[PDB]
Amino acid sequence: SQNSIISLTGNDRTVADGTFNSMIMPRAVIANEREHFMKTRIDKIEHDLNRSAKQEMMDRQSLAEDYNALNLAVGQEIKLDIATQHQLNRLGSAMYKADHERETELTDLINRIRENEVTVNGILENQKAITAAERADLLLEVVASTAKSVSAAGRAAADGSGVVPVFGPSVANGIKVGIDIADSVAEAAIAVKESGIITQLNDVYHAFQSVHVAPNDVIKPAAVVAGTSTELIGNLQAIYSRLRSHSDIGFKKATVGDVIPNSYMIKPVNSTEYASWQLYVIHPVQGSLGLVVQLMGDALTYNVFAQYGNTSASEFGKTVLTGGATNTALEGTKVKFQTKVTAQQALALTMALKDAASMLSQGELIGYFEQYINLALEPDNLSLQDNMHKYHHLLTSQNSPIDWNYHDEEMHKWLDSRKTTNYDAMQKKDGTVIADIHIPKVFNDLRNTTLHCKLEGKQTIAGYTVYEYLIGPWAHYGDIDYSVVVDTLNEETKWYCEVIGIDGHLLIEKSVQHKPEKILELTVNDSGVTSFNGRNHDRLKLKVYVKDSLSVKVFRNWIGINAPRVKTKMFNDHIGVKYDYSHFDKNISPAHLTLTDLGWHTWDQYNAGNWTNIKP
Amino acid sequence: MDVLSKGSLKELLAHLEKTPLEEAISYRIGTVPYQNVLISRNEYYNQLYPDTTSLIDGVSREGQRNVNGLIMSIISYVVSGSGHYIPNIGFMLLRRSILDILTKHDTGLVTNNLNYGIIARNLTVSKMNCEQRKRMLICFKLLAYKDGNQNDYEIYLNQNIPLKQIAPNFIPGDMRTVIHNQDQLAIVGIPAYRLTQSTELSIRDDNAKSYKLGYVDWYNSNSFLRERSEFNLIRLKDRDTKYGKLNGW
Amino acid sequence: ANRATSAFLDNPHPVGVNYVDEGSRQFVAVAELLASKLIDSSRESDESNSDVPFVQAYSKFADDNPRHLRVKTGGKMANALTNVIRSYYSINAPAIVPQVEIDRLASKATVSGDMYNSYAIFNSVPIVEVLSPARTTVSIVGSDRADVTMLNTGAGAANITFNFGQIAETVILKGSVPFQLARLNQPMPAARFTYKLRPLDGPFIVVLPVGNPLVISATAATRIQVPLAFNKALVESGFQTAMNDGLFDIQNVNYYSSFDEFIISQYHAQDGINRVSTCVILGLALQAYDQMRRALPV
Amino acid sequence: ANRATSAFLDNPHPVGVNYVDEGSRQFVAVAELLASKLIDSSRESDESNSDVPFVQAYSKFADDNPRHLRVKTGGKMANALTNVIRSYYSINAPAIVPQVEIDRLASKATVSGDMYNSYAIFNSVPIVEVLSPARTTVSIVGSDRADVTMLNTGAGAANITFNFGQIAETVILKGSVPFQLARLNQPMPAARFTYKLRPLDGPFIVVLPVGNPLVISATAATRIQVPLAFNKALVESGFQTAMNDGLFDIQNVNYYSSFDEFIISQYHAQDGINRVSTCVILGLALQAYDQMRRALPV
Amino acid sequence: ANRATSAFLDNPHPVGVNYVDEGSRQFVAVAELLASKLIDSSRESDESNSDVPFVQAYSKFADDNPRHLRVKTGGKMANALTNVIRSYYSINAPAIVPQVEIDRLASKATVSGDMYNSYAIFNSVPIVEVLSPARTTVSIVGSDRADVTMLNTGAGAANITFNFGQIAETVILKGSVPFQLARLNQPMPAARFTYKLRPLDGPFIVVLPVGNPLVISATAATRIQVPLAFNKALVESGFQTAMNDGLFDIQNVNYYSSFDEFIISQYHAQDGINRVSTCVILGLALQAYDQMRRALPV
Amino acid sequence: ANRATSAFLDNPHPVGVNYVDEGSRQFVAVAELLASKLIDSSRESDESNS
Repeated sequence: SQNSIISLTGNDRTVADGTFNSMIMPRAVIANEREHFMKTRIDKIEHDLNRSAKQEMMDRQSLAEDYNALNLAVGQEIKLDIATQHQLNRLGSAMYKADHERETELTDLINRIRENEVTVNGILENQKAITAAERADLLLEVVASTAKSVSAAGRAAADGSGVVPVFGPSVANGIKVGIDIADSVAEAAIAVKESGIITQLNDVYHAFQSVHVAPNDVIKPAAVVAGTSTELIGNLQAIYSRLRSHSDIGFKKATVGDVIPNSYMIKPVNSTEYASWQLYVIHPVQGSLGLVVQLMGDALTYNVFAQYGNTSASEFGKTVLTGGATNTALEGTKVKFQTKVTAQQALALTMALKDAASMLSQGELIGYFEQYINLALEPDNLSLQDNMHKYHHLLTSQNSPIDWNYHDEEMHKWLDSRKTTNYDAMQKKDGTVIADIHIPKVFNDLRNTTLHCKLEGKQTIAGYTVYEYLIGPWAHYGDIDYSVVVDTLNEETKWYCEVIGIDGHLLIEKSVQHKPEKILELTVNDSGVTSFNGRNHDRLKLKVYVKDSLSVKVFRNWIGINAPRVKTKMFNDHIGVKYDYSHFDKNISPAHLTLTDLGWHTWDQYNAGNWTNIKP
Repeated sequence: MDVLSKGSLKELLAHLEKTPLEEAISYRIGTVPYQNVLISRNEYYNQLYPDTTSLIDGVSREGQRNVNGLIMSIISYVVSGSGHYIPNIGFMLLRRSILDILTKHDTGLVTNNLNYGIIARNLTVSKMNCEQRKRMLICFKLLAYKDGNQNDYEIYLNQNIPLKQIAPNFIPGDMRTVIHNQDQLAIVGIPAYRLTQSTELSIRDDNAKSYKLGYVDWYNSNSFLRERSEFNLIRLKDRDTKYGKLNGW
Repeated sequence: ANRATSAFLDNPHPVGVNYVDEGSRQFVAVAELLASKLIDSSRESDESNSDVPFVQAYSKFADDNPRHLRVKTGGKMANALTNVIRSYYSINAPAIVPQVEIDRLASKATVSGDMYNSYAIFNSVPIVEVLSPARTTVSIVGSDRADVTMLNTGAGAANITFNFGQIAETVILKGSVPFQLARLNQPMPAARFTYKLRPLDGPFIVVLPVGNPLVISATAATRIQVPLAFNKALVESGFQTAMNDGLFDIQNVNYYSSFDEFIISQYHAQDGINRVSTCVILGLALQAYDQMRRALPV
Repeated sequence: ANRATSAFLDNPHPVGVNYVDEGSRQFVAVAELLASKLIDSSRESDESNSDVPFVQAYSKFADDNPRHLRVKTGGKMANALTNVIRSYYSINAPAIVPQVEIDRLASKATVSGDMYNSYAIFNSVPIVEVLSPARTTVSIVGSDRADVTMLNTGAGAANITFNFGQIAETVILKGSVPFQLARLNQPMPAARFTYKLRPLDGPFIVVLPVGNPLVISATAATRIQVPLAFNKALVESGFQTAMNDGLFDIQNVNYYSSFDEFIISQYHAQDGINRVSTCVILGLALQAYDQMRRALPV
Repeated sequence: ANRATSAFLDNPHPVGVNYVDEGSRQFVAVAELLASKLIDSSRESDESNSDVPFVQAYSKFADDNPRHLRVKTGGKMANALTNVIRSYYSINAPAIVPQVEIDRLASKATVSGDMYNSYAIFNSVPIVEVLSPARTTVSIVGSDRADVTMLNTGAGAANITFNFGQIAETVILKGSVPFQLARLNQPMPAARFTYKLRPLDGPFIVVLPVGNPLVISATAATRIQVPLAFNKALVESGFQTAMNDGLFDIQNVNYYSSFDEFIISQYHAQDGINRVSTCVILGLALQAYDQMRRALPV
Repeated sequence: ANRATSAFLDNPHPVGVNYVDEGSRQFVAVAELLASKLIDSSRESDESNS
């Protein structure tokens, strides 16, 4: 027919139950209370499996000692004895680990593409009729990617631990919320007050759920119109630069002292009537813009609103993009849900669904939308899926209808102002000591805060376990210090640290086990580029080799508090300067090492292979 | 009005054979079916009179675009005289007769998933009178015979005791059963009692009395066909015949 | 590389699927015949110094005698004609004219119901895609005559790929300065001002010398089967009248400057051969609308 | 110095020299009258509910009573009109049709073969040449509306010379911004938006200041003697149909988007007066071709 | 071992199960008779100048009088025949023609409506299976005439098994060089060029000597009961027209180059006795389709 | 790369340009009708014994 999108139900809008078409129809996960209850239980189980509340409580004392041993300046120390800082560290540490792992997988994908750029260029140029999903399969096969599936089922199987979204209610379980002092400036009373968070922080955690996008999701929008390998890589980096900036904003909302809003769906109080209408309000915690979607009958309308600069009277800010008239004053039952996709991903499907509003049934429109928001499940309709990915690229590209850099900058300024206002208000009410406990000024942004990233190692070379940490990219400029903590069963041990650059690596041998040891100090300019031994670099790789290891931690610290920001890179900025990461794969064997091998040595000195012994 | 005047099974099925589906469908927007409303009845009360609108009223209502709405529009036309608002059905379906939709597979409409209990409840079978329930049961039997669902029709009658007593007796494939049937299915007709130009309280009763009073005017109008005085002027194709058989019966 | 396309060829909205049967096709043709008689009745009234010619014309069209103090709206035929125009434009526009009313109006006069008796030439030029190298910029402006401006900023001469579709019969290219154009594998000829091309011949390669920009003007001709009474002058006037009257004011539709652009855009869409058939009936409906509304302005 | 000229004025190919006598011109006039009656026979057929009006007109045109199975094509008159059209376009086209057949067909109707009874106005803009200084760029785009985009990069203001020929009667210039234009060896006036010029006055000098580009839009009017029956709407439609059917596909010929460009280009040739007389007969032949082929599509 | 099979025998799709009753078969027979009269009416209209034979033939076929300005389409009978043809090819094709319309059209002429009066010979060769040893290569090409190319690269002579099914009546094999052929477990005769075989006799063994390849050309004759009006030439022409007109594009259907190999492929499937009955009715419908469409194109 | 083409598609020689007018095409049609009657006259001759 004329329509490219064909509804599973015909023009009669009736599908017989028990038939194949009805079996493959999408389900309303948000609207169905059985479906919503099941999704929440599985999500909580996944979080509790990887992150154990009983384990995090036990490791509190060990982490507190390490943070003090960093010898930070006054006003920049992180005190984990305070309950508020410990809760913020728990959320931040898991947030940064997930972002770190996604960045690591992106670098491997970039290296794989560059190794087979001739075959990749042929696929992109010759084949344009196939969909985005089919193009991703061919690319992920031509390159020897570890994960070769873009299907949601294959992604979940190969997702692995460490990238599981954080579940706020699990983190906030069992923490004291109400403590009174009643005008008692005493050491015992102040110690008691430091043990409890306030109600505002409890409400923030109950409405928090992080979103982390795998590189196998990003590849489909990246290759939808890409014609060359450079365009594909440039699109991949542009999307992840936007994602990382939004992820930073998400953590900053917990630091400032206000309650974050919760996404909800409004549906009519009376079920099974003629009149059918639904209103979705999405408040992405990891973003600066929101979405309001209204479906009355077969008509779909949307409005993109700013999450900043809003008075207390109205939750919605100014409208930055309009797609119709949406009434948010509709009366009905309110069902709260947690979005699992970014604002751009939600917006991309809304534009695609509006185009095919009359070509799909209402149940298909609702089921496809709710499955994406609540499960990150892409629509099974291939034609609908392809249009969504085309809109996702447009929302990210330079021709985007939304100026993302302007809105992200405004969100940062608005959040900083709110922190100052809330700190001054509580200072007058209670005092400086109480205000500092509840609103710590040391945390600020996610990549500005001093944070630790526990490392997991599955590779053992001659009895030495390799722990890999990727240094950079940096969204801030200043001076950065890196430290490593090594816990080993043996009483005396020798461990090695290696930093890989574009031309050569630096080998370090250390012996101190439990106290943190500084490994690398760097200076980064306003372009997010550091000068590592005469060569400009955008990121570095740090590998720790430890024998009979139990735990390895890496601490990131900025010299100054509230480090100034670096403008987010776009597609034009990424294609301008190209850095080679093919050297991040090579390893060394600490067992076969000599005194002459330690230090900074360029590749020319080594042979082919044998990156341990410096004899050519 | 013409559909409500038919008083025998033979006349009802004969009318449905010559009546296309577009007569069942209405092109007026109407209102949503189930609503508690206040109407004005000044002949009886000064205050507004509460009532609930329904699909078997004589006034067009808005209908669902699915097949369920189409069948529910056909039955409402038979029992109430007006259908519902289901636009953009298509030329191919609308040109077919009502009997063809209910009885023939060649129309292209699939109706085997229909539930008689849900359709009856949506049509407010409790509010229907004896003639209205008999007419709806005729529609159910024709649909059951089309889909090979004769057993399901009988079980649905067993669950509903009042429906079993008044269920018309005819085999939807044999014309001999239709001729023998003597059930009175007329909703409007010449009244033996005193019929006055007075209003009724409920929407259904008031709308029904409008058709009853309109039929009296139609009976004496020039449009009415008087078989006793003008039988020779009728065309032979549509002239009344003792050996009148529906096609395929 | 960059892709440039004509604005009017982008996203043709689906057209209506109702009132396309033989019975409804007679109604549109009958309405056109009777709406024409209203226009000529004005001149005959002046010659005869009487309103008898107009009374006969209006009575046949509206089924009521003209009366003073009553706004002459055209009766039931005008209402039916307005609604079928609404249904033709969009598939989501409701069809609210009963078939029995369509049949009754179509019996008012006897006409040939065939909408494929004749043909017409349409002047909208389809430029589906222009492929350009990295260092060149291409801009496309216009629908009746498309001016393609290309500028080469790179060091070497560039090759620009022109795709004119497959529906158009002939395309004539004219340049501000002489240029070279050839097929995909044919050798380049000497530079000349004008070229005549068959769109089915294949993609066309144009060399772009470095220096001053080169502007190519395109003109195309397309043949579409239409009823013999079709008149492009009257259809275009009706298209503008319908847009101003709000007959096309419905959500999720595209808007075009002329009926020429509308019919060409639907032709190039998927299922184009069966979309132009509906658009032709819309054109004859719009031709009747223009004549009727000019005689009876409301 | 750089010279820019209109694309459609370049290299007008010689027109044919056959079928220009009084007898042949009468045949073209007869065909146009008979073809016009053929189109109006369709409207009369609908009113009469019969094919009698059409059968009458086809019998006059094609000298045979049509049979239902046969595909109506026009008979000998249609063949004669087609070959006559090809001969007019090019001097290389053969003259198949004998003079005996032309004389027989010319006797079918009583109409004069005159071609100078009336006039017509043609809107092609003849920019013969534009001479510009070295540091300036000039581009000419369009025929019905000529847009001249001029940009200079030198420090001083430049003088651009416009030559519109001698044939055109009136040329109206409009600019994006007010500009200065004066005749050769005449004082420059104040900047104005619009200028009305007579091409016989002489070359015109335009002051081009340094800065943003200046665009001048040009429209022209030319009077050419034509028969009274001449109709520009039908001639232009016939021109596109002739190109579509390949009647103009001959070696060593030029191609034009409209009959307006064709006749104006030939008028500006050295033997313009002799060429135009042949082109006017072609226009009436194309007018008959448009009517005959729409009534009898093949 | 290796196995080779004829391409056209692979995966015969199910056929329709509607319009196979006596009344429907009468409609197909009536359409064939009336369509034949349409073609014959053209020649009669040439011997006598009148168009009476065509008007009579078309009026019976289309239930309306032919008109000069209206396209001749065949009327309700043409629509019924086209839709009925679609139903036979696939079981997924909808059956939308009402039975009351089929019965009405079957009353136009008095014909037998019987499908088993006569027979016809079909020339497709059903090579169901060719079994070859390890070191031999076998390739089968062709449907009307099948050439089997066999090459032996082994040390000794190889035995190749030929299975021709049980349906075909006679098979004639001719080789490029003389070869040896015998039934299973039977002594082998002297080499000779040609063999006449009965497929029901059993699998056939061919000796393949080491050396130059041996090519066997196969031809088969099969007898299938058909109506007395069956004409193979008309059926084959109608089959090609239906494929080009889009009547056979349904999801999950096999495609064949000829009607000959379509009926033979269905005959070799399970329940092939019942499938051939439907295919024969499709052949007579295609015979009617060809004559009607040639007389009334589009 | 190697190119293979159908033998019968190679180098079609130009066809004649005469006897394509309406009168000439009628002559071909007349001859076909008259020649067809000539063949059927043989069968009619046998039936009539003359």
